[PDB]
Amino acid sequence: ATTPLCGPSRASIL
Amino acid sequence: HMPSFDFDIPRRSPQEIAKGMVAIPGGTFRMGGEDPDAFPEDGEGPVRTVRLSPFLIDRYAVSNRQFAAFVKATGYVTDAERYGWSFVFHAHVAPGTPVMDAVVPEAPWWVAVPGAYWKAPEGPGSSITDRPNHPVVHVSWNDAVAYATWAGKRLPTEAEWEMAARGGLDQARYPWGNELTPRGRHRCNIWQGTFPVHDTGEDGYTGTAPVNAFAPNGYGLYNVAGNVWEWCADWWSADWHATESPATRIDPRGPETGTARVTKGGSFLCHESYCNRYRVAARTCNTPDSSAAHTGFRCAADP
Ligand SMILES: *[C@@H](O)c1ccccc1N
Ligand SMILES: [Ca+2]
Ligand SMILES: [Ca+2]
Ligand SMILES: [Cu+]
Repeated sequence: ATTPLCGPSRASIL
Repeated sequence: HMPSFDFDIPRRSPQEIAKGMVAIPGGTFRMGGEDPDAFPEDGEGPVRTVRLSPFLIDRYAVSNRQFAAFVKATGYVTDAERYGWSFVFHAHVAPGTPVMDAVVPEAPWWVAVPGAYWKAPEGPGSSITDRPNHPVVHVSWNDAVAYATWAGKRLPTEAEWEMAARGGLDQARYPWGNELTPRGRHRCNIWQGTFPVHDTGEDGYTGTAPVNAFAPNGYGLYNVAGNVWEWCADWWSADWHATESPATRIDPRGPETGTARVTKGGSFLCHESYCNRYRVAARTCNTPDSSAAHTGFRCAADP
């Protein structure tokens, strides 16, 4: 639905 | 980049540095991709001719055994250890393992696992005793630069990575050519089946494989496609390389600033139905202190 995510970032969970 | 280290850089000879590396001669290649299904926001294009100076690049991603030697020699503490957690794929977390409730937006298959790090890749209770020659994972970009510098090396630029990964083929889809499984043979470790529910392991592996698995490409590099994402030196952007200039076409280093660093090659989790990023032109990024069970690196060096 949005661009697929392959690289999970530490910032993304905040 | 100007890193800071708490270990001295040891002396090493050219012959020691070059062991396990292949010499890529100076020359040109066609970098980038124009696949119509590429996510336009990854900036796979344009296709362009890039000239590179000669360089050395590792045949194998850095292994657990090699990273362990670095840590033994230096006392290095990885970013995942400082933070106290790293990302593990949901199917690999043993039931009962303490997990954080953190959610990666749009990617609920990632679990933030306290105590997951390079030596315990699935969290407390896991080990690498049976994975000495697997790629090291849960290493951030900072950790990779630290290893590379200790080893007398550096990370490849994206263009160096891609020239080496293409292995002497002009604008092929994969390192070995245009078919994913030519002659019905698996050539890389990615996902088969229904992502993220069930990996059939048709290619032999439902996690990382040894760094020497599968045939190499035409330059002798192994697992440039699949297995683990590989950190490169460049800051990420989708469009810096769309400019035609010496800076973007001769030994290009990427933009001078950014927030995330480039990763190449895809991993054991990639699948066509989701992220078809094991194509050699594909690219993504992650922030430099981030780490995950499907991300490692290989080194390059100046001869
Ligand atoms: C959304 O756009 C989406 C979701 C899963 C896989 C592919 C794509 N394009
Ligand atoms: Ca696989
Ligand atoms: Ca790879
Ligand atoms: Cu992917």
